Amino acid sequence: NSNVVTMIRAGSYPKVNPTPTWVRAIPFEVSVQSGIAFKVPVGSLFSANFRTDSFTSVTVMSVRAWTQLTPPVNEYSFVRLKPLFKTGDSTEEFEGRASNINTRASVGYRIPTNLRQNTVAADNVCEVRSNCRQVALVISCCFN
Amino acid sequence: NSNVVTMIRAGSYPKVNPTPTWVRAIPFEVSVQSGIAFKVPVGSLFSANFRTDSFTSVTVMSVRAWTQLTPPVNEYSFVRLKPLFKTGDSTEEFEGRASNINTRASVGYRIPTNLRQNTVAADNVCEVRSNCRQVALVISCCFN
Amino acid sequence: NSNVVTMIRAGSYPKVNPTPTWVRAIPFEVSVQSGIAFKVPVGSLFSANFRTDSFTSVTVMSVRAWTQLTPPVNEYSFVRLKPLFKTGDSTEEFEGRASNINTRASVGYRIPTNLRQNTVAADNVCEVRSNCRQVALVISCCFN
Amino acid sequence: NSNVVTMIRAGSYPKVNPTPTWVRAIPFEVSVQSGIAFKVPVGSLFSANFRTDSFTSVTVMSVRAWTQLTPPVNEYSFVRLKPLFKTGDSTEEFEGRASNINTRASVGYRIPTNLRQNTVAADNVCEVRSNCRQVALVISCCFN
Amino acid sequence: NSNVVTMIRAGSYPKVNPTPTWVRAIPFEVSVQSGIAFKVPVGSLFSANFRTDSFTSVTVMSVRAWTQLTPPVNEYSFVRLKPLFKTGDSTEEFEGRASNINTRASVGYRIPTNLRQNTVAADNVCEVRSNCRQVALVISCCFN
Amino acid sequence: NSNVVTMIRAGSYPKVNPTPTWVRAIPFEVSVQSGIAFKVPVGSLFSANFRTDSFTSVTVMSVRAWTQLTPPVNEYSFVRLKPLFKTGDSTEEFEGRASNINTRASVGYRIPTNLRQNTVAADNVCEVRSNCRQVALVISCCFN
Amino acid sequence: NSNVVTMIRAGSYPKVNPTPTWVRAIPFEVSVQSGIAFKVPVGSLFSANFRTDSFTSVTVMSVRAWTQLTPPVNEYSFVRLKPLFKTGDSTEEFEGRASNINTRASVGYRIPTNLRQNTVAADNVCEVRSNCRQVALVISCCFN
RNA sequence: AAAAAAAAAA
RNA sequence: AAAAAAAAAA
RNA sequence: AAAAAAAAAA
RNA sequence: AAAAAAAAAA
RNA sequence: AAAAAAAAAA
RNA sequence: AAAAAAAAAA
RNA sequence: AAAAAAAAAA
RNA sequence: AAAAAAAAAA
RNA sequence: AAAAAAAAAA
RNA sequence: AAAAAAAAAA
RNA sequence: AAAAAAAAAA
RNA sequence: AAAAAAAAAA
RNA sequence: AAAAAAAAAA
RNA sequence: AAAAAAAAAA
Ligand SMILES: [Mg+2]
Ligand SMILES: [Mg+2]
Repeated sequence: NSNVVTMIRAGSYPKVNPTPTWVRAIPFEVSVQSGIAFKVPVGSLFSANFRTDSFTSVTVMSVRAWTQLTPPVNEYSFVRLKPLFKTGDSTEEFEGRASNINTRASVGYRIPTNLRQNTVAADNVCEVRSNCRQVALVISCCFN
Repeated sequence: NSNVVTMIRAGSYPKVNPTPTWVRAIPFEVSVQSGIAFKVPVGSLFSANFRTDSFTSVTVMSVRAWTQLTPPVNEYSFVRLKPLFKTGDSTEEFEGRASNINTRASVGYRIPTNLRQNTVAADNVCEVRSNCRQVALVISCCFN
Repeated sequence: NSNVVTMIRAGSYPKVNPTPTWVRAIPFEVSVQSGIAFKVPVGSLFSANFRTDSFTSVTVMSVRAWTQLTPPVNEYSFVRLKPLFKTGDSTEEFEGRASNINTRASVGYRIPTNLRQNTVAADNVCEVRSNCRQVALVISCCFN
Repeated sequence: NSNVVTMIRAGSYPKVNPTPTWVRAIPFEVSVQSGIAFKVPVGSLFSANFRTDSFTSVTVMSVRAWTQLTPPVNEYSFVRLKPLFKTGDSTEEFEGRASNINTRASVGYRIPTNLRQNTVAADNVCEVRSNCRQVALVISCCFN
Repeated sequence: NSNVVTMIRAGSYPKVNPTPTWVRAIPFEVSVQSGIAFKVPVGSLFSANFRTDSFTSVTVMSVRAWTQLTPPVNEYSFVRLKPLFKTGDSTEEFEGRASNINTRASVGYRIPTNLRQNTVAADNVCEVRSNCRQVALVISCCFN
Repeated sequence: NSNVVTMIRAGSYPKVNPTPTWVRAIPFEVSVQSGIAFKVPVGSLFSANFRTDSFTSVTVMSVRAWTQLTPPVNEYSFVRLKPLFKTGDSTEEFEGRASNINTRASVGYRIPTNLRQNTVAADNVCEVRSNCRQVALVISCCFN
Repeated sequence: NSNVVTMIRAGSYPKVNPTPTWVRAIPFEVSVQSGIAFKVPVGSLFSANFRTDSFTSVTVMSVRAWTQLTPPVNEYSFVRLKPLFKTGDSTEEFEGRASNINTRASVGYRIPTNLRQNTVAADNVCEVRSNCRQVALVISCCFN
């Protein structure tokens, strides 16, 4: 290969964009209480911690969740996800349960193309329920 | 295609990274005086304006430059680029000139693999000379 | 096969080198405190314990890390690695988490060719964060 | 073939560079004392005697060395090279010896792509040891 | 690829040359007056500005010229080149004209093998005529 | 190729070994008196000078020897090797002689698989005889 | 190839001609007034400036014309050609116009074989009309 | 893709 | 169409 | 690549 | 039939 | 196109 | 085996 | 790769 | 090009 | 025969 | 017919 | 990849 | 191996 | 099965 | 015969 700087025969000034889109998998945790659904805000996704504080919208493609602390004594971990949408909330309760008490429960869902519109900080993604006091989510999305 | 949300049969918690790398083409302008070289600082590349303020290092791959204002009366535009490196500056003066007085001059250079190390804000990329008072650069790079 | 000593018809004196290079995977442990990053010194790699005390430089190729003690009560193990470089530090935080509370978390990263320069004892390799009080690293490197 | 001047149908003004790079094999000699290593300075490569006084940086690719005067009485010539690098010196001692007392000893080494960064006059290339009072080097390098 | 220094099994001392030849495209400008031919001296090619001040001879292969300033009001740029040779000057007047008043005129000629002998500083390359006050030349040549 | 750090999806903790074996060609010299056999100790192979002071055992595979100083006036160099073994010494006297007085003599022998057991510092490898006052050995061996 | 003079085994005296024909493209300019056709004389083609002053006849094959100075304010350039012939003039008015105000207009016409007879200095080639005050012609022709 | 100069390689 | 970064997939 | 003009060649 | 110069062409 | 003499070459 | 110089040949 | 001398083998 | 040791990989 | 750099080319 | 040791060979 | 229920399609 | 985002390329 | 380092080989 | 959703399967 070349071991020195070489000239590029540049042409006309190109189309440019200083502030592009970004396809991402974002990991974060939420605290959950027993018997109570937690609504996960979209605003969690915009943070210097993810390099995404310059965005104000996001298109969510899929949501996966894992229990993140141990379950109560005698119990296996479970997590349930209910999709929320601005045009009308769902009533599905997708659920995963652990089969070893020492292991995480997990589940996810995919958002179909027809429901991939933008959401902003004040919108919610899903409701989470669990017997564990924290849940770890990884959300696949398109910042724009 | 699917018109409804569907379940994903998630497995174990994956490897994650909240703060990934990003391959980018960054456009910005510098002011240049007649007969005087301008050293372009790497710090120009870290800005909320580019969504890159969370990074502190960058690996530069190539540099292209265009004149960005009109040249002096009677003259065609020119731009020259001299590569700078922390391990030893170059003395190449890659140059482009316009062939129509109403058109931009342009030139660029590629940095070979052996010289693609990180640079930080206090480092310089290149020296620019021109007969035009501003130069527009587009720098291809890897933020990390 | 031959069962006795046999003659070799040696020729001219060959090129020799009493002190060659060595490609290695080196295992060692570091102690980590909660909430605090630990900077792993390159100096840890030069030791009679690894037969490497005669080297003064090393080129690191990849870094893998495991948690080495159990996590706090109710938690799963995690480990994070942030690459460090003399020419500019990274801000990636590569992370692994366990999915069974009794199991190690692990993660690693590879160093690309353009960043494989020598490091010496006073340099650092990476920052480690964990909720476990010890982390076991295995570093693939070329002593020279 | 053509025996007269002929027209060239020139187009637009091309990209140009008055001060290009140059790939070279540079021959020079150093004086060496018995039992003492000599550090070879990079500055030796920049000289009007090689047409290279306009350069301030160089990328070294390989180093070859020969003994250049006769050895001490009763001895065969030897030469040893230890590579030096700004990011961390090596401890290899690549060695050639003569097999006829009237013949030069020689040896060399190649620098891998990952270590081919620029050096400047104040940097050193390698350490040389020999039982002969002069060593002849040929250095393959890229002036830039 | 190799990431460390490796040995080269050098043989006999090679043929060497500290002061090699160099094939180059040299860009420079000359000032031209209206109605008057400017003889371009070969001495313009030997300069620290081109890294060629150590040469005293050169073999010219081809000459290209562009107008470098705007033409007089109402006119299109033109440039003419007449080849000069120590053994007998030519009377060809190779000519380019612009077809857009804002654009450079250009033309060139090639010297055939039978006329490619050395020239020294006091020799002349060609005569230039133009309606523009500066002409930019690019000369392809073999310094020796 | 990749120009940035990338994640490695590490699994379970691997099998490791901080203190591996090493296959080597070790060069060293012994001083020899006329008419007198010199017994070469295995202990010569364990030294910081070869990076092998952390080993206590070695399996020798082959032995090569060259005369290292000039022979007596009027003579050609010779070297003889007699293999020695803890289970029973040999009486072979493998011998090389020079055919030019200015040139080294050389010879070697290979140890068959059935005799490749470990040796320690107090063991001897071979006896050397020569008309030259130093002999250079290169021993191919497996440190363990 | 041969590097010395060699013999030619010449035969009988050949047919010869001291004054041959010559196929040429001749460039010259004419001044034109607004609203008035200029008749281009064939005599313009016979000149020491073209090396053609020894001819008294020419066979014209084709005529091309370009405007040679800028057009009036607000206008695009145009040029029209009307072919003239000793046996009877044409009334074709072949016309080109510029599509950029800064650019030359051009047009040309070809003379068919049946009309390619000789012309002399007193004959006319074509009529030119333009809104520009000079027109540049290039005439392809056979001097005889 | 082919050619010249410098460098390197089997 | 191939290469690299992030993403997702069989 | 083909054609005209001048040269040269087998 | 191939080369070189000047022209012209797809 | 082959042979001899001088040169050069892979 | 190919090329240049000189010779000779079909 | 093949031949001789000593040994072993299917 | 094949075999050993260490490293890495699908 | 392939790779780098400087030049030239279809 | 293949292998080890010693010698010789292309 | 095949099968059952609901929906749709050529 | 295929698809999407940013990058670079023939 | 492929690559790097050290070793050995035809 | 192919596509979506719920179930079952190798
Ligand atoms: Mg000799
Ligand atoms: Mg225009």
